[PDB]
Amino acid sequence: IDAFRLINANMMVLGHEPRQTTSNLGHLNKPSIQALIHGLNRHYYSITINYRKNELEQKMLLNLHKKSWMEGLTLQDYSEHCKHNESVVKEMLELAKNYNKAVEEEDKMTPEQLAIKNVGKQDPKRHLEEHVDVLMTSNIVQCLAAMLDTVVFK
Amino acid sequence: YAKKRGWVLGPNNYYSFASQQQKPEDTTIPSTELAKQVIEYARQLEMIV
Repeated sequence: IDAFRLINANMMVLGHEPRQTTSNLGHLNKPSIQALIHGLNRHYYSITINYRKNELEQKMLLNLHKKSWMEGLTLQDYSEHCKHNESVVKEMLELAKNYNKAVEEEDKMTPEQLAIKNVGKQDPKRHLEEHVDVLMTSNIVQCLAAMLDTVVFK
Repeated sequence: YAKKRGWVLGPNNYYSFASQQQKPEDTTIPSTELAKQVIEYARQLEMIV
């Protein structure tokens, strides 16, 4: 979205947009080249647009558009979930075997240059605990929902 | 031991009752404290950086 406003021909050999003592002009857009190839800047000028952001509307749009009450303590229970815990450990075993391979290698082939000639979008720490964090968060939210539901209901 | 303890002589037979309790169990009793323990797991994963 952008708003524009036409200029006259009286200052046509002079500098149009007669702007003065302020410093909020360099923001909100620089003149883009898909827009300045046409009538910018010797035909109109660009203007600044912000939003009248208000309360009594902002939270009632936020909380009412994205909301789910009983979803926070559902289970998606176990037959879909123990299978997921079954799967991730298996390649993480081979990821640990690939983690062994670089550690027992440990050669002075200028190891910062040995690592850049062995780039593979792979193990060292990136393909590491990222999976372990997902294995951590999935089982904690699964078990905390399991223990609270035994507590609350009778 | 008739007056200190029990041991009443019946028809030439003493009597001592059962001192065994009932053992009340639920075994889902730690449901609060196990829900406590998992909280300080993630509390010690996050929040202390």
